[PDB]
Amino acid sequence: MITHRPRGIEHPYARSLDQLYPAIPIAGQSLTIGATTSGPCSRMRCFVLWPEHEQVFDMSPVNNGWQTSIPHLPDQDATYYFEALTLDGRTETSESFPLTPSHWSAEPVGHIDIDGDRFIPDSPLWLVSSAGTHRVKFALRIEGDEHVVGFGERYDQLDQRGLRLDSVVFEQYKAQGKHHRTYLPMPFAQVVNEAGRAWGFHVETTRRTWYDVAATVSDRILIEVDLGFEATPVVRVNTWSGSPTDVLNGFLDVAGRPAEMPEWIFGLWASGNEWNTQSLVMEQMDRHRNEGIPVSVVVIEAWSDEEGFTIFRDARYVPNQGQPHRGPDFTYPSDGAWPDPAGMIRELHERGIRVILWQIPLQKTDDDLGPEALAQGNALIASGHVVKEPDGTPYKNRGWWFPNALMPDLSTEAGRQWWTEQRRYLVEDLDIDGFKTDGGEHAWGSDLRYEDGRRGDEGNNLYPVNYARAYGDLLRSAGKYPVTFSRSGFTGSQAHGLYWAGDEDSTWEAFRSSITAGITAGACGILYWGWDLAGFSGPVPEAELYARAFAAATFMPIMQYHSEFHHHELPLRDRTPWNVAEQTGCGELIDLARHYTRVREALRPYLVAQTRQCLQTGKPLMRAMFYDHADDPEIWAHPRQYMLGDELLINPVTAPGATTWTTYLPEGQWEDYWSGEVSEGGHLVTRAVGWDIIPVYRRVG
Ligand SMILES: [Ca+2]
Ligand SMILES: [Ca+2]
Ligand SMILES: [Ca+2]
Ligand SMILES: [Ca+2]
Ligand SMILES: [Ca+2]
Ligand SMILES: [Ca+2]
Repeated sequence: MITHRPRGIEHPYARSLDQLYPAIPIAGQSLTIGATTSGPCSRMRCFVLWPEHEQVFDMSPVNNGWQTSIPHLPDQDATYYFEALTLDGRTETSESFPLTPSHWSAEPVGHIDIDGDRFIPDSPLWLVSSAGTHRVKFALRIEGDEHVVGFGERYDQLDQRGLRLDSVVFEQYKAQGKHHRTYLPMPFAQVVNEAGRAWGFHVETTRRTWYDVAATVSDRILIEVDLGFEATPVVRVNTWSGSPTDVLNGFLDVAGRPAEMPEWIFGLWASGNEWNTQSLVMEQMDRHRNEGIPVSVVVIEAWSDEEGFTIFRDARYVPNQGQPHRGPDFTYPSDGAWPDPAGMIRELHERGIRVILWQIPLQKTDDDLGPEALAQGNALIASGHVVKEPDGTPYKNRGWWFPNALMPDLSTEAGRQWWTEQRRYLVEDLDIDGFKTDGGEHAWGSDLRYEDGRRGDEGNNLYPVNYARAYGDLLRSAGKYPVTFSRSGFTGSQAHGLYWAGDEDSTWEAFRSSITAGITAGACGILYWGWDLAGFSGPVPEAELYARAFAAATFMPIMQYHSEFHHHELPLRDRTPWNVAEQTGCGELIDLARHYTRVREALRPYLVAQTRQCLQTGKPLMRAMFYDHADDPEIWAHPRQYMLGDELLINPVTAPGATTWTTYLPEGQWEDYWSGEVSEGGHLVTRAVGWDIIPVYRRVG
């Protein structure tokens, strides 16, 4: 048969072979039409039936894909279908499809609800067709000396002026900066002038938005907003003006504010994907203690049966028909991977170490799953708490990873409770302290259905927020702090846990991007941010990168090292200070880790006090220079320096081979953190940078 889906697979940055391009066709522009056949064919034609006449396009094979294209789409409603000739001589015919071309209209088709003096009253254009209103474009005025920071966590640069981007939740495996994508976008930005005054805007939607930040038109920010699948709309844009902090507070009052967290989150976080047994985890905790490099948190990723992510590997039990288990249902074999996980957690707590387990908002369904995982999947479907396709069948994951897995519907309270109740015993009986809520970007399709009533056009970006919220609610209900550790998010994520910068290679450029990611995230209200120090993918980072990264991480909200799965092959890829030292031949790394972890400990009373102030003032912890020094234009030339709370200025050494590093100090007096040497602000200072130094300056109070 012939397959054609006008919107295709709905990958946000890629087209499939069986769709229209653009998906919402526009009169006057080219339209590419694609289709696939299940079997091999010799010919394939596309018939387009306009009101007054017909047209036949003889399609060409592409890479069983077929394609044709119309150079200049006429502004008329039509009908189209495909016809193929199979190799054995059969004529195959598709269903009929509608083609309602849109055009941009300056009529008051809808209303943009917005205040402030930057909105250009005549700029609104509505993309309309006989079928509805699909998107809207409007413009905001920007002045010559203005800088634009926001749109969530960004990996390319601090100031987004001169760039074109969008806000859509997406999984970009590595090189996020190079591709200009992110796991945690937000349709919001603050605009700051060189006199220190600011304004900001928030498009109040969870649908996709695009931004042309004075890239095409030098004095205009062009904003494009998706209006969704059920196409007289009202688009609400919140605005604020005042100091940079007033603008961020305005947004947080609508989005939500960071939650309170326990002190233990500020110690060193240890993690390694290949720690897949109780002995492997404990071997590393024993080495931390033996080397005098204390950890406060251990994250275990490869802890479960790798099928349902609900039960420790090798645990024995009477299987369930998809209902939740309790602590006592499990017997752990002494020769197994986890002989006494309760005992591990108990011993680690006595040593002052908390435990965090990995999760994914997906339920595998494939070929070789055991009866427990298949049952758990069928009970999920049967409960009805699953994201569904338009036809009411369960949504099957369209990504290459976890192919065809189901997605729990975490949009309603009942849905969240059904998924998290399966994990309650981990918190209540085994006593774990939190979860690494990885993923959340798997929902593609504007016509998916959620139990909250929203369709995919709205629910897909909202998904990671609901996901983090679900686990935070579980933890709260079990008497604990809502410590979730996530990578994806959207507006509203501010109120749900902690965040890390995602997956990257062990490179200098990635280190530079990570800094930008943290600062830009802080600027959108993501307070508790961390990253995989020195990168988690590929061969271990060279000694110098590890050293510089470890030092930088020491002066960031969440200090954490992690390593990617590598099939337990040689050589060992853990990002432990000892493994990196072994592999690189640089013994000093262990002393450096000791040195900075000692500094981290001495810094914990400061981090705790500054976090209290951040919650009261609304300011970030990992803080861009403009929050406190916006009346000083020179800050913009040093976008990778940042404040850590009110008192410390941090400037990570991000180049290989540097023996000195230059830092720009704003007005006031500054004190060298390591030597006590006092410098006068308002100029550049050069600091010698042996590996046991990262330029840090404290305001003289
Ligand atoms: Ca108008
Ligand atoms: Ca049972
Ligand atoms: Ca004991
Ligand atoms: Ca992962
Ligand atoms: Ca590499
Ligand atoms: Ca308060």
